Amino acid sequence: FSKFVRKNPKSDKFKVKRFHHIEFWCGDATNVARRFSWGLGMRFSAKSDLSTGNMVHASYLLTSGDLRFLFTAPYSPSLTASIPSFDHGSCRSFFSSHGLGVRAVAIEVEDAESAFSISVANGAIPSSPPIVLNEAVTIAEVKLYGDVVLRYVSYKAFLPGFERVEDAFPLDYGIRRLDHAVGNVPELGPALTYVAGFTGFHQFAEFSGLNSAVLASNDEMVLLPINEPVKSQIQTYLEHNEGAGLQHLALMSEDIFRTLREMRKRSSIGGFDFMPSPPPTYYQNLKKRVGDVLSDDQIKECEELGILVDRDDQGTLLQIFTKPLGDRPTIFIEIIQRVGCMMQSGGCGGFGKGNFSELFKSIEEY
Amino acid sequence: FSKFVRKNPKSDKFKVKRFHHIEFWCGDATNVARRFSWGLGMRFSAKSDLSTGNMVHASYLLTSGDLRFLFTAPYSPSLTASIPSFDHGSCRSFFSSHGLGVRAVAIEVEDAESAFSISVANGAIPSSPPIVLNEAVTIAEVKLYGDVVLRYVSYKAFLPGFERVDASSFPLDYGIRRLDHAVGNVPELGPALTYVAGFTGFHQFAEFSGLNSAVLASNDEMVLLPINEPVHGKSQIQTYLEHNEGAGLQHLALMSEDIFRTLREMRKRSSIGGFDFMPSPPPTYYQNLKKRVGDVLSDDQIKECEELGILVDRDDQGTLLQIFTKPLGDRPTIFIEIIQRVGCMMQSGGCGGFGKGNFSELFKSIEEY
Ligand SMILES: CS(=O)(=O)c1ccc(C(O)=C2C(=O)CCCC2=O)c([N+](=O)[O-])c1
Ligand SMILES: CS(=O)(=O)c1ccc(C(O)=C2C(=O)CCCC2=O)c([N+](=O)[O-])c1
Ligand SMILES: [Co+2]
Ligand SMILES: [Co+2]
Repeated sequence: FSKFVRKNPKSDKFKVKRFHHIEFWCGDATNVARRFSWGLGMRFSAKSDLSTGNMVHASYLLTSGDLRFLFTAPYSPSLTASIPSFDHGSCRSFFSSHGLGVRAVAIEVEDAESAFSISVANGAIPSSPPIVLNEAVTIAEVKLYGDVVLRYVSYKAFLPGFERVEDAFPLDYGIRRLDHAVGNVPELGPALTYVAGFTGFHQFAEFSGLNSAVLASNDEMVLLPINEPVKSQIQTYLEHNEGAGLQHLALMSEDIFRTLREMRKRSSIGGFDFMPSPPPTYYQNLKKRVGDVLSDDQIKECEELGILVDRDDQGTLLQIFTKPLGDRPTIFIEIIQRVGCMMQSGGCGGFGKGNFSELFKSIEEY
Repeated sequence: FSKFVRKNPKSDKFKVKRFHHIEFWCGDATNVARRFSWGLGMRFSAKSDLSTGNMVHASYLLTSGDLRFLFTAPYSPSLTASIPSFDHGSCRSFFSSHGLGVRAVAIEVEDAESAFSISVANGAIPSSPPIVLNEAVTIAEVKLYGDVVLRYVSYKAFLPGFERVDASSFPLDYGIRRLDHAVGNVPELGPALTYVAGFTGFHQFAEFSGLNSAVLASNDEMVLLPINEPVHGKSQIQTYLEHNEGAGLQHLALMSEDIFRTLREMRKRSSIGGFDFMPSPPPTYYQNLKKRVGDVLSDDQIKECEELGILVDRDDQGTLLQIFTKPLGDRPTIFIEIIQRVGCMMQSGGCGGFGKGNFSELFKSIEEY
């Protein structure tokens, strides 16, 4: 009776691959990284600070699976830098106006020199030219939205100037990669026009107080949703963050029950807090909608963990959200596990849009 | 046939009680407060942030016994505040230029209204005049060294504005009970002691590498404030001074009712968010312990020091267990000291000293072969 048809022109203007890393910018990178390390279960595995010769910034790298979080903070200008786009004047201005937040959204491409030239010839505002690192890595950044940039990394074979680390049954709760990354802007329209203009990402098709549109690369493994405000928590983000900027990171986990039992045990001891949980009638209503996909016990396991379930035409998406990460109510994190389109299709299950109404309906029915 | 003689003129110019709290100025206090809380074993007790109506700064207060560690970072000017000494321009420049560190070292007093008037009269530079909060508490701040301020907290009989924190069954506790002392790094010791002692009346508490130290003390000798200058000809005092961009607080000793229970808990967490300690002394260091502190510790308590990297020193009055963490933030500046003092029971302040005999004991032990 029902059918949902999707288009994919594959209009990528240059060839991209995968999410590479995210770069948090902060004031003291050691504590943000040691916090996030115990909350998310990410192994400290590369660094570039004083003990490595870097007298410009302290950059630490947390890895879990392929997911790579880089934490960067400036030292005193009175004092070698491995990241060629770093600057005290821009980093101090970033953190003053926005607080703890994502500075770069980084994606592996075939060639960063071309990826940047084609971008800038297609409307992209440049933020950092192509710089070859030790004849091994190329790095370039164009403005994405607000003071967030889209960062192109390319190889010929973490980064030059980084040392390795391995010592900590090390930290691993099941997080395996970055699924999608989300910004908020004032006016979605011009933002979609800009971004899709210089990348050729096609709009992804989905099944209160925001309007959402999702860009995807040719393989739809580089997903970028964007939200505009229609009270509206999108509007609250823009005020506290002082402009456009990134809203959440969704982390793909190989077992969302493993990940969640770990991250809820640590909420009150340095880890991360979560949204208050749906009413029990939300989970009583699961069997009627996804009981062909989740066994009763896994349904039990979602109620026991506050885990949201939605599905669209292809598969089913399990998701739960944290509270804000630092001071301001701005950046939160989303933990997701996608089930269904096994080949795994990018975006299997969508992004959770269905849960707004399905959560309202569960509230009303006791 | 030796005796160490201590004088105590008890020259306090006002009446001071104990250490009250330490305030770290941050950029994002949530991750620092949470890092410290898991790392030291201190409970979340109060807040003053957006959730409670404060829209100028976020402050999260961690306690553990009597130790009170307050964490404050500024919001955006575009947005209620419970600490009348705060400033966005002051907190930005404090964090741009010194990194994460101590802003204020706060002491309880009979009257902060009078502690300030006397201090300013004897040289001390005023930083925040006395301000009564909800007609219940009074707060004032005079410049200590660099951008540290000495802060006076007097009661009529955590603070006004703070919402008390929620429960998690048996919250964190590794044994830390109070702030023993709060050490400073100055370029010149002389002008340091003259200025501080000139306005506090605190007296030189006598002691039994590349630095010179003098310990300043109130009439009960329970508020302790050692001060350090560098000796040139390398010096960690001088290395502090460059990364900190001037004078500032160098370390906090955290008294613990069982240093082993604290170092067992803390060392378990070093690589899962916690704190890291300096490399442990050679094993000859501890073979030497029997003959200098065997009359105070057992054979099993000298083993527990080795299995833990703990250092032992003693005075004419008592013995001093101590261990040191690596620098708590990005910059190589402020660190934390975990100590527990044995003896001087009536417990006195400055039982066992401050560890100054451990420079040569460590160096002596290092000559293994
Ligand atoms: C109302 S809810 O089910 O809790 C809920 C459900 C889904 C999301 C989701 O992350 C967002 C997507 O990434 C991109 C499109 C908009 C959107 O909604 C959120 N959200 O993070 O705002 C909340
Ligand atoms: C030789 S040692 O064991 O490393 C060692 C032993 C004692 C201390 C001690 O806490 C300090 C005192 O409180 C004040 C005097 C200066 C000083 O040295 C430290 N320290 O400055 O970290 C190191
Ligand atoms: Co999402
Ligand atoms: Co000390």
